[PDB]
Amino acid sequence: WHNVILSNISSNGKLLAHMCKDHKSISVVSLFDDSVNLSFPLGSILSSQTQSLSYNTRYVSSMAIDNMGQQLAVGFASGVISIVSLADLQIRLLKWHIDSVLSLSFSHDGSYLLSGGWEKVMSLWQLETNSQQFLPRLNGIIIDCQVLGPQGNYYSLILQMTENNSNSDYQFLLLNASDLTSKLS
Amino acid sequence: FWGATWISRIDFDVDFPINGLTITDESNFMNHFFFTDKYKPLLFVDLISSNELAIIERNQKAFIQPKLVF
Amino acid sequence: QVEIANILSSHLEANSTEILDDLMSGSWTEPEIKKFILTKINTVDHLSKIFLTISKSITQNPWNEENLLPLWLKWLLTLKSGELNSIKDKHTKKNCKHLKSALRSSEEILPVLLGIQGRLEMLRRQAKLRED
Amino acid sequence: FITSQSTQLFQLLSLVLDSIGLFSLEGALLENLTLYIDKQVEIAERNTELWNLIDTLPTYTMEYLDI
Amino acid sequence: VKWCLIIHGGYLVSIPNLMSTLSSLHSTLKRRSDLLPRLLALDARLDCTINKFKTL
Amino acid sequence: GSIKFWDFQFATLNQSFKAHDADVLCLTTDTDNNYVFSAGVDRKIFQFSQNTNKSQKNNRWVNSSNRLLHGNDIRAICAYQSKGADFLVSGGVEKTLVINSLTSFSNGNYRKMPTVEPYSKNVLVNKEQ
Amino acid sequence: CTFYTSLSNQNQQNIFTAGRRRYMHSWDLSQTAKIEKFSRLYGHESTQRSFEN
Amino acid sequence: MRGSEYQGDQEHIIHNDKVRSQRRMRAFERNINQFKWSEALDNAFVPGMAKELTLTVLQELRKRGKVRVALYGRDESTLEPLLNWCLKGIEDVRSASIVADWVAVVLELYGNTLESSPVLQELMIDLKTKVRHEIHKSKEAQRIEGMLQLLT
RNA sequence: UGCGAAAGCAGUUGAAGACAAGUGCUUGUCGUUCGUUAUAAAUGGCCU
Repeated sequence: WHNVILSNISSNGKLLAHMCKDHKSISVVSLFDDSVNLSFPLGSILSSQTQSLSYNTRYVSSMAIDNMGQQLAVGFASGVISIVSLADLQIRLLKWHIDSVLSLSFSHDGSYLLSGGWEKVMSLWQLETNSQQFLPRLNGIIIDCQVLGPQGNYYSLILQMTENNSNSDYQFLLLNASDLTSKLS
Repeated sequence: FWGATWISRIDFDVDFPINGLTITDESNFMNHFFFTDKYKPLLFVDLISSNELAIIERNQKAFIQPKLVF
Repeated sequence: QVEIANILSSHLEANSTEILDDLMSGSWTEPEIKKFILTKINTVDHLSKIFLTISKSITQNPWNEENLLPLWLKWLLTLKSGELNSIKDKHTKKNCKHLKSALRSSEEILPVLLGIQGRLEMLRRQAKLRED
Repeated sequence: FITSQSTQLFQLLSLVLDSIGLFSLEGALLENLTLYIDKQVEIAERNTELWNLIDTLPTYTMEYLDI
Repeated sequence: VKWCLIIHGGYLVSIPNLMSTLSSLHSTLKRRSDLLPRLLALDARLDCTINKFKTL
Repeated sequence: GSIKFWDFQFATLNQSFKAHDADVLCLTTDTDNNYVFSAGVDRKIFQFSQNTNKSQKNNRWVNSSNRLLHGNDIRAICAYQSKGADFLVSGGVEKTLVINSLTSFSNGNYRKMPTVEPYSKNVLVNKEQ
Repeated sequence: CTFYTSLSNQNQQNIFTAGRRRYMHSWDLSQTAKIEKFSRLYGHESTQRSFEN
Repeated sequence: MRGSEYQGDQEHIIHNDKVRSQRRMRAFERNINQFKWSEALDNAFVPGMAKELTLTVLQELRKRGKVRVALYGRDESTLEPLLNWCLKGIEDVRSASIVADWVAVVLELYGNTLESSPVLQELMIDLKTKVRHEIHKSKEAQRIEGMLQLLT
């Protein structure tokens, strides 16, 4: 693939979703098999109101691909999340983040979405009813999120502590999904 | 001529230079120049005198949905 | 006072150097300074000139005893602020900076002056007491 | 000379007025120094204000249509 | 306070220590003096708007 | 403020969505029942979609999107589709109509009709006097 | 109260308990006891007032 | 129900996880926590509100960087409670500086509304008198410090 | 951006390429380059 702007790998490690400038297009490929091979321009996903507005709205900052490949989550610097159904390219809008979303990760089943950004709050979106739960007052903004376990027992998070502009201060956090308490910082 | 939000005047002695949200209308319905949109909405428009034009314009609690401002 | 107002208006149109002389004329008083600004300063160009002349004068000698030139600046800023900052001339901003520098000094000055004046009041009162 | 950057010259005067003491100071001069300072205080207040200055539908309306 | 300093100035001078025993004056006076630059700034701002609508 | 989908034969709840912040005063559906539109006091119009094939097989509705178009309550809503027409018309205390496209509700343009459109004039002027 | 043994991983043992409270306890299975508290319903808190049954 | 009294005096392991009950939070604190900026200002200016408690919500909003945001959606009707307090708080040394900031913003944000509203004008006339009164007091304290320096 | 105190004292904010929009021309943009020390605005706010 040429001129890759953004790339992500599914949690299982068998699907790769990446974006290229060939404005830009999203393509998803299965790695160990030929079952999944899809491509489409970003214009199709994007809303027209997004087209009318400033570039922040058309700027994707985070990307996630479900294990089954049916769903794909696209973040935007405006703070909006769009879940797109690969089967029909239908769009779904989840809007809570006021600032750019930096981390998106699907659960193994695909029913729950971990989102994190400048808000210093990790949000579990429940996609069945579009509800959500929060873990706020984290030590720093969430660069990355992941669900780590055969059953999603643990959540692995990367924090930045943006207060210190002199250096990048990364903190790796392993939370027990049971009670959302820091198992290992 | 005037509509809900527009007013127009056409002189009938002069020919003009040749140079989504409604039914597409594939089916049938059964079976010198001035234009201004400055004045709206208009209830009624008429001339009081030869050089006098009359424009008549229109001059509840609602559930709050705040607009974020930083 | 009508004559000086028309005289000052003419010099503004004539780009004369006597605009300053018109301004420090003693005939001016507080209300007439207001009325001239509100009624006669209608062009942006004239507003720039009067501000430039005044600010250069105050910048050179901010401690002049004459309150007339500062009085002009006070009401000019109060009444025509919207038209003034509309000016985008670089020299005007530099001129505003130069004036700001001179005035900034004086603000720092007052705590010491009050301390001296208060000191001096005590010395005067004791002399009165010794007299009695 | 005073009664006849300046702050370092003024603030030096305050040091004089301290060193002279209460007793040595004689009334006649003290009046003149008072009027001069009272003038200076007024000017300082006047300039200070200027510095802060620099930092800072009808039911029925008549118009003519353009045509 | 003004008369106490004037009358007993000679005695007040000849005291081993004043800051410890007059600390309340210095504390109270320092607080009020510190406010002077800001209060003036508001006075200029208030005088501006007060003049503006009065003439208008 | 809840929208609930019930199974008719057994009279049970299949899904519950806590969508609105206030009363849900009207509901309407498209021709094939691929979309259910709600509106109410909170001035929002929520689109619930079941267009995807996997959704149809599993019979699960989704809170697809929402839009704020009205200045006040939304009391009446209706939907019409034809080979040449696609309308989602709504109105309420604002006293004006709002028209959308059912198929392209999330991204399609909308029109706000005039409050008073004087086909029958309620005011006259006499040139004399 | 009740024991629980994961059907796949037989080595897993756990004890769930509840009361007239808005939280549930789980005890993994000797200096200390590994006890975790379930107190989050993910938006359905209104429907559930007590974990007692 | 006889087991409530027991405190595990005989049991092998005692596990204690209940979080201590924190004092209830006042109305203004709840609004700030929920990001209700405009309401937090209102809860400040209510009858029978402790002056210290009123000063914090003013400082707290300023610290948060939400001063203009708290003053957008307002008119003369809901602006007077602030001006009334500012008419009084300007006297106190502790709240003088905070009064300085807020009054500066409202003038910079409601100059136009000020002209058309008479009641707002009388507030600022009285406010101008009181600040002028403070200038005399603050100046006088400096004069005292001047003399007090001479003695030493 | 440099220096300095916190006040301030000096000095900048250029050029090219490409895309979109409107009408070869006009404007706006850049997950494009070279050189110099060099407003925002997708109804979107923090758990138990």
